[PDB]
Amino acid sequence: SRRRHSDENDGGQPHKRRKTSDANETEDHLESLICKVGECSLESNLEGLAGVLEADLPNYKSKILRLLCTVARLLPEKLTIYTTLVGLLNARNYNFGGEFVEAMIRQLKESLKANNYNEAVYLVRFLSDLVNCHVIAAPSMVAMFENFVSVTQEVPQVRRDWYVYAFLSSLPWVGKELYEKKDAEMDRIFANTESYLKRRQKTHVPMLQVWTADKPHPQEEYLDCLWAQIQKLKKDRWQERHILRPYLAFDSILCEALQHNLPPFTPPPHTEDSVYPMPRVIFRMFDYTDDPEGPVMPGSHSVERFVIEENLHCIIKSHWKERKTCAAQLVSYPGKNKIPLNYHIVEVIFAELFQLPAPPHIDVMYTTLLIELCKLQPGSLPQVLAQATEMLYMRLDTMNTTCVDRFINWFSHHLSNFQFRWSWEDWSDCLSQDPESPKPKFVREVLEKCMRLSYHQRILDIVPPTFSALCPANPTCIYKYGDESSNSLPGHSVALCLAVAFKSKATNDEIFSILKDVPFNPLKIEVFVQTLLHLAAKSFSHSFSALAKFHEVFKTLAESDEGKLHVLRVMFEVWRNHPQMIAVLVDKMIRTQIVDCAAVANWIFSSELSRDFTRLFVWEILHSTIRKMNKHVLKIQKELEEAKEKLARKDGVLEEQIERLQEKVESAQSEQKNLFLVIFQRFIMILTEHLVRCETDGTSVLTPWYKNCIERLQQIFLQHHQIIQQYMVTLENLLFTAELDPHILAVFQQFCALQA
Amino acid sequence: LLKKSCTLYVGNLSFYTTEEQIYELFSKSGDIKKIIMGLDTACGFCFVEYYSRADAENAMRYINGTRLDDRIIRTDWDAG
Amino acid sequence: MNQGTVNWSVDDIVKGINNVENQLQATQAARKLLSREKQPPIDNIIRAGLIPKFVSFLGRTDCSPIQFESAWALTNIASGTSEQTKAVVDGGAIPAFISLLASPHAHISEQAVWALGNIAGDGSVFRDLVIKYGAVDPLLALLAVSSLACGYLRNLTWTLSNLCRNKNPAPPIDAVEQILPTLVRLLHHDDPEVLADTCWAISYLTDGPNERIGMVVKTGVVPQLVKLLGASELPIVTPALRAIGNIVTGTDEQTQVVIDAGALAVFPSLLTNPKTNIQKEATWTMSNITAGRQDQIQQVVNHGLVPFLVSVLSKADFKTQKEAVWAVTNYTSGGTVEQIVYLVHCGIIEPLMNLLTAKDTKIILVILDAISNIFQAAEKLGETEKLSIMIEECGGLDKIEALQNHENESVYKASLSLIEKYF
Repeated sequence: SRRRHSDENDGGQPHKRRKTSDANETEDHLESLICKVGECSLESNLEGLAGVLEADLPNYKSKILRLLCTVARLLPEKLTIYTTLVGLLNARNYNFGGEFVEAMIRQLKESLKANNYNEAVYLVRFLSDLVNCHVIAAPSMVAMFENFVSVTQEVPQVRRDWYVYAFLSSLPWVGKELYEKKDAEMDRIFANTESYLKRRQKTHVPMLQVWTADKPHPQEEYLDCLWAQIQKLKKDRWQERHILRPYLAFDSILCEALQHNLPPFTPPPHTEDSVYPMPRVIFRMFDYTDDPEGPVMPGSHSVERFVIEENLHCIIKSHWKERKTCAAQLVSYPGKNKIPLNYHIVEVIFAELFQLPAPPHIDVMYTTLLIELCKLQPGSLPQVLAQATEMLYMRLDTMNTTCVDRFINWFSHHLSNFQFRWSWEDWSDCLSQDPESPKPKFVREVLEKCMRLSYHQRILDIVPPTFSALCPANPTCIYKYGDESSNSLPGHSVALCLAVAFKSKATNDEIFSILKDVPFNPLKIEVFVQTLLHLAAKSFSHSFSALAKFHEVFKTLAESDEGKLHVLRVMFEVWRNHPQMIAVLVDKMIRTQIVDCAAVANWIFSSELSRDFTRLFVWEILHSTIRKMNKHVLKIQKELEEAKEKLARKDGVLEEQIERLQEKVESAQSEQKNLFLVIFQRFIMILTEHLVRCETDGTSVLTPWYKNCIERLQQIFLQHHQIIQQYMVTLENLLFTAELDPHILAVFQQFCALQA
Repeated sequence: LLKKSCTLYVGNLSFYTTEEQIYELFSKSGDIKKIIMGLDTACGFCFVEYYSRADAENAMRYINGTRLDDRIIRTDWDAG
Repeated sequence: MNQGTVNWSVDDIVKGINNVENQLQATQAARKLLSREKQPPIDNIIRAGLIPKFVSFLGRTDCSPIQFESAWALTNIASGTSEQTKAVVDGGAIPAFISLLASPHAHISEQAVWALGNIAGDGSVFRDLVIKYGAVDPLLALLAVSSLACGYLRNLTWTLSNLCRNKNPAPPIDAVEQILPTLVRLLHHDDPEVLADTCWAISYLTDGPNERIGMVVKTGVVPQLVKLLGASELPIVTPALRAIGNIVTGTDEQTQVVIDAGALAVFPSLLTNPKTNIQKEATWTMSNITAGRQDQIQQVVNHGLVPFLVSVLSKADFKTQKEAVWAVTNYTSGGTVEQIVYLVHCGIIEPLMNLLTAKDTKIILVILDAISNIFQAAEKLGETEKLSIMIEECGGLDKIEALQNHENESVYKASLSLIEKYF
C-alpha cells in the first residue's frame, strides 16, 4: 500500500557549494566607487558608474541606497556630483529613484529628531539639486519649503532660524527652478521669510561678533547676510557663476526620464529634548581690492561667496583628521570660473579659528593646516597668509579678547616654526601707545609666547632694540630672604635654617620640626614656600621634585582654604617673572590636592593678581583649572555609566559601588557648580565696583580694563556654555537678576540667546 | 598596548631643546602629565605622558611633524 | 608579474606562503584561484602540500585577514569531489573550523559554518564525523536569541540541513532532538532562501522509519509545513511537499495529523498545478493518504478529491498517472463498499481501463489488482454482473483479455483469474 519515494533522488540539491563571489568585499568596492567618483573626465566616469551600479541592483538594491544616502550626508562638498549619479540611476531605473526619495526623506526625519541639524541641511540641499535632474517635481519641493518657513509662525527662536536657513541655503541650487514653475508663490513665500527676519531679535550679535567695528568689513549675522545674498541673486535673475552642474552635460538622458514627488513633510514638533544650532556670524575680512593681482573676489553679498566658504568648510570637516589630505583636497578645489582660492582657503581657516563660541575643531589643528598649505603652495599661499596677518593686526582695536587669544597663540606657534622670522618694525605704531590698549598688549603677549617656546635672550635678538621695551622680563625668581641685607626681616634666621636643610636633603619630619620656630601661621608658609621654590628654581623638574618630596608639608599648611590661598599668593610673589612656571605649579598643586579650584578662583580675583589681572597667563590658568574640573566630573559620570552597564554575591558588591559612585558624581557636580558660581560672584563684584566708581567719579566706563574684563566674563559663557546652561535657575535667581547693572546683566542675556 | 597608551616618544630634537619648551608646546594638544628628557648631557629626545589618549592622538596629528628649534619633531606611540 | 592577486602561478603561491604580508597575498591568491568561474585548479593546489599550511593560517589567532582568506580557500577545495574533500579532512581541518566559529569576526565564523557544511554535506561518514566533533552545540549556539544578518543566516540553515541529509546511517538521533527545535523557529522565519533550506532539512529527517518521522511530528511543525505548500515561491513548495509526502508514508496516526493540518484542502490546487513535477508528488502523497484507515479515506472523499484523481488519471501524463493509479488501488483496498460504489460512480472504470496497455507490466498488475478490489466490493452487493457489463461496454474486457497473451507470467495468471471469476 504505502510506498517510499520513487527514484533514488532526495531533492536534487548541492551536496557541496562553492563560493564564486562575495558580498562584503563587493560592498567595499561599490562604496569605493560611490566615493572615489570625481577624483578620465567627470561626465565620463559618472556615466560609467551609472550602469555599473545598475548591474548590481538586482542583488544590492537596498545596499546601494545605503551608500548614496550616506555619501549625501557626509560629502556635501560634492553634492552635485552625486545628484547626477542619482539622476542617471533615475533615468535608467524609475522605481529606483522613488526608492531613494522615500529613503532620503526617512533618513532626514531621523537626523532631525536626533538633533543633527547640520547633517539635516546637507540632505535638504540634496533633495533640492535633485530637482535639477528631473528626479523630483518642482511643486512637491516648494511644498516642503512651504512647511519650512511655516515654522516661523509656530517655541525658541533658534528653531525657526534653522528652517528658514535650511530653506534659503538651498536656493542657490534649486532657486532657478523653483522661481520658474511657481514664481507666483515664490515671492509670496519670500514675503513671509522677509518679515520674520526683521521680526527676529539680533541680541546675540554683540557676543558672537569677532570685530565690533563697522569698517572695512562688518561682521554680519549669519542670516541677515545670507538673505541679502539671496536678494542680489533674485535680482541677478537667479543667475549664478560658480556651482558646477554636471547634469547640464546630460540634458539628453535626463529630460527623457520622469520625476517623483516629495511626501508632505511635517517638521518634528519642538520638545525639551531637541537641541538646535547656535546662531552664527559670517566672518569677513577680504574683498576684491585685497587681491588686485588675481581673479576678482566674489562679493560679500554674492551667493557664490556663500558656496565657496561652505564647500571649503565642509572639506575641512571631512579631512580634518589628516592635515596632509585636508590641505591637498583643499587646494584642488573645483569651480565654474577662476577665483582667489588662496584668499578663501585662508579666510575660511580663520573663519573657524576665530568662530565664536568655539571652533569646530581643536585650536592646534589650524596651525598645522595653514603650515601644510605653505608647503603645497610655496610661492602663492604664504604671501596671502602674511597679508592676512597684517590685516588682522591693524584691526585689533575692536577685536574680541577671546579671538585675540587664539591669534596670539597661532601667530607665535607659527613663528616658532620658521625661525621666528617676522618684520617687526611693521608694528612700530605700538611703541607709542598705552600699554593697556590692544596692539601694544598683543605684541607683548606674543613675544611672551615666543619666549616660552624658545627662551628669553633668543627673543631679545630677533626684535629691534626699540622693541626690547616690550620683551618679557628676565624670567628669574625673587627670593625675599636673598643675599639682601634685609636681616631685620621676620623669621630671617629660620629661613636660613631651612636653607641648609634642603641643601643637604631634609626629611619631611625634619622640615616640620624647624617650622616650630615661627611666630594657621602666615609667616610659617612665607618661609617654607619661599625657600623651597628658590632652591629648586634651576628648572621645572627640580620644582616638581619639590612639590613632590615635601607634599605632606604643603598639605598641612594649605589645609584650610585661607591657608591654601596664602600658598598661591607666596608662590606668585616668587615667580611673578616666569608666568609659565606659575601655570604648571598651579596645575600640579590641584592634581595633588595641595590646593583646589575654589581656592584658585579667588586667588585669580585677588589683589596680588589685580596688577596682571589683564595679562594672558591669568586666564590660561583659569580656563585650564575649570577644564580639569570638567574632565573630572565627566570621568566619574563615565565611570558610573560603565558600572551600570557592567550590571547586566557579585550583584550586591557591584550595586554597592554603584551607589557610592553616584554620590561621588553628585559631589563632583557640586564642587563644579560652586566653582562656576564663585567665578561670577567675583566678576559681578569687580565689575559692579568699576561701574559704581566711574559712574560716580564722573569718568567714562569703557576702559581698557573694563573691556579686557567684560569679555573675560563673556568668555566664561562661550567656552563653557553646555555646562552653564545647567545653572540657569540658580543664576537667574541669585547672581544675574533684574537688579544687576544693565552692562553686566546684558552679558548674560546675550548668553541666553545662543540656544533660546 | 599602543592601542591604549597615553605617552609619546619624541625624537629628532635639538640637543639644546629644554623641558620647558617641550612643555609649552605639547601642552597645546591637551594637559600633560610627565616629561622625561634623554641623557647618557642631552641626547635629543624625550617621553611625553598625557592623561587621556584623545590628547595623545592630537599630538600625533598636529604637534607631530611640525618644526621646533629649527628641527622637525618626530613622535611615535610608546608602551609606557 | 601578476596583476594584483589575480591569476597567480601555482609556483608563486607556494613561495609566498613559505613575512606575513606575503603569506596573506598568497593565501588570497589561492582564494581567487579556488573561486574562479571555470575549472578551478583544485588538484594542483592539493599536490603542493598547501592544505596543511592553510590549516595553520586558521590558527592565526592574531592575523585575522589570513584566517578568512584561508577558510575561503579550503571551503572551495572541500567543494570538489569526495577525494578532494577527504584531503581537507585528513589535514585535521575539521577540528579547526569548529574552532573558527568562536571568532568575533562576522566574516570568519560565517565562513567556517559554510566550510563545515561542505565537509559534512559530503557523505554520511563526514556528516557523523563532524557531528562527533561536537559541532552541533556551537552551530546551534550561533542561533541563540532576527535581527541577525540575512546572508549569514542562510549559510547556517544550509549547513544544518547538510547535518541531516543522506542515509546509511541516518544522522544521530540525539543530534536531531537538539537540532529539530532550532529548525522549528527557523520554519517560522520570513526569508524564502532560509525557509527553503528549512523544509529540505525537515524532509531529510522525515526520510526514514516511523521513529524519525515521529520525532518530526511530535515537534509540531506539521501545521506549518502545510502553510507553505500554498506559498508562491516554488522553491518553498517542493521542499515542503516532500517533507509532507514523506510524513504520510508512516503510521495512520501520523497521517491523521497532516490531514488535520489542512492538507486535504491544498491538494486540489496542488494537483491542477501547471508544474508537472508538482503533480507527481501531489498525487503520490494522495496514495499514502488513501492507504490509511477507512474514515481517513472517507475524508479524502469529503473534500471532493476523488473527482480530481480521475482527471489526474484521465488527462495527466504518465508518471502522474502511475501515482494516481496506486492512489486508486489503495483506495479500493482499505476503502468501504459504499465508498467503492462512489468511486465507480465517479467513472473510475474507463479511465482505469485505458491504461491496460502501458509498457510497465508492474502498473498493469496493479490495475488488475484494483479491478479485483472493486469486484469483491461488488460481490457483497450482489451486483457482480452489473459491474462486468460496464467493463465490457467500454472496451475494457478486450484490454483485460489482450493480457491473456502477454509475456509476463504474472500478468497472465492475474488477467486470467479475473476473466474466470467474473466472466
